[PDB]
Amino acid sequence: AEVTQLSNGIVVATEHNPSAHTASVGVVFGSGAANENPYNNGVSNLWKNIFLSKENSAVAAKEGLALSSNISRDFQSYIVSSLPGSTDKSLDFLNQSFIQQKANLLSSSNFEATKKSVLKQVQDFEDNDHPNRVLEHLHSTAFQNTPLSLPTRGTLESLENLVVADLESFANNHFLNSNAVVVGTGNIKHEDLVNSIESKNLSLQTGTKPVLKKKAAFLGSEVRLRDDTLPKAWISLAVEGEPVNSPNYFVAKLAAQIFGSYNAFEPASRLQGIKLLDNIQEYQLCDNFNHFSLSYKDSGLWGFSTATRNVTMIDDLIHFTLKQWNRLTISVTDTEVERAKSLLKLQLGQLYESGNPVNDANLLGAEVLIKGSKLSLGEAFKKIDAITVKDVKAWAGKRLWDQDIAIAGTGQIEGLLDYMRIRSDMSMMRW
Amino acid sequence: GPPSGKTYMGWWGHMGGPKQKGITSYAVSPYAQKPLQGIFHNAVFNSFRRFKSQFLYVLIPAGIYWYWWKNGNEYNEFLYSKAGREELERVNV
Repeated sequence: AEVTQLSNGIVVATEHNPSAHTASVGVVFGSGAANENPYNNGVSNLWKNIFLSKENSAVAAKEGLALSSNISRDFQSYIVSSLPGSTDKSLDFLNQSFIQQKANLLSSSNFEATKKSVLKQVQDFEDNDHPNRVLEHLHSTAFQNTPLSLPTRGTLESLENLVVADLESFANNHFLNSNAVVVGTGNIKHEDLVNSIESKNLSLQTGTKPVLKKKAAFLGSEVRLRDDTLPKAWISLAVEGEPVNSPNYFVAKLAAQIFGSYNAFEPASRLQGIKLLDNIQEYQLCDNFNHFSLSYKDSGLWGFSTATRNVTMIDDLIHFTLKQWNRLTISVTDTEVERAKSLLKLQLGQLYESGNPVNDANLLGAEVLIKGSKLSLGEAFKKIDAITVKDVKAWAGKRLWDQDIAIAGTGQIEGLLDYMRIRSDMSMMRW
Repeated sequence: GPPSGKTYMGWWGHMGGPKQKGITSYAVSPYAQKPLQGIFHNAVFNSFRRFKSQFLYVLIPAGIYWYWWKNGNEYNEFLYSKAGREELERVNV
């Protein structure tokens, strides 16, 4: 439970844990899909793919190292996992790929083979992963003509028109030192890693800063991807949520826990202490749903996603769900809040403390890049337990009550009513 | 309930139309839109167009009938004046 972070020439962040069996090392840059353009959209995802290319991956496999990368909206990460003893050989492969081979990975035979793979990759996503496809379009319409609208995997049209030069241009503008953080998770000590880093000098493009842009903004709107050939309807609906480092960061996440997630086929899920379940189970309004409180640097999204085969009652699904959310402003109970606290801790714990260091790296990296530090799991619980019904009400009355929404859906959505009908349900009539 | 006869309209979720695929729609909340005042400068010269194509279908039949009406009326006025009492006896019975 130690969050150590020091700065020499580069900012080093680590979180050591005795028993772990393995150690993960990697660099996390403060720029992701939110930094791209509509035309070079997908460059970051492309970088990730060559970094994991058969060539670069085989070089690490001989050495007994495993590679992992993750492209997000606000950040980007390249991670190498190793045994606690080879904590130095991971750094050799890291530097060898970001300075030495930052020209060998970009060969005309490797690039074309990779491009052909991310194309079949992004295509497969759009053709079959409907729930994530819908969630991606939700960001697209909610944050249209703004940084958060760009999809992480990039679009097919911007991808196929991408060249080696675009990779370089992005790398020379974002893979900078002032826009990076070296992260180490597993079991290795902070002093053990910082020494191996401060050993090898050479700045390489120091003092250089990444380009600036315009602030992200939420726009109440919708995108309907109707497709009657699909056997279900997948929808996602949300309001402007909370950005990371917001006073209500936790109040929002708790609010989403109150309604939680559901799976009609799992006996135990049908028994949860969620009032909404009394309404949706009678006629089986859906196969599943899940609420979320997505947070990013400039903004976020609070809402839910759902999947259903009850195509003639989608209006009841949306109506009952929105009536429940109305409650947060006027009648949420003490016990609902308390149930949420307990469940929020359990989920927040299971995330922050998993038996996998690669997840730890992403969580640590993403946090330190935005606030310059990481809030300890024990510190979070103190904030969570401090939330009162009055807090949730004040939050809901500002973020949910009579506020614009963003909608996205695909499949048999003929039954999903017009925007104004959904929007009207964001409140209730009163004397 | 009792069996219902087949019609050409269903209800939400089974309207009776053909299977739709490939069409994507977009919309923006009326709340986020420019309050009603922009229906000018951009929406004024464009208007009045949906009557420039139609006025002939209305005007010509109208003209034909107004003329026919005016003519018969003026003729009746003549017939019942002094000058036309001669013609009146002729065309009357």
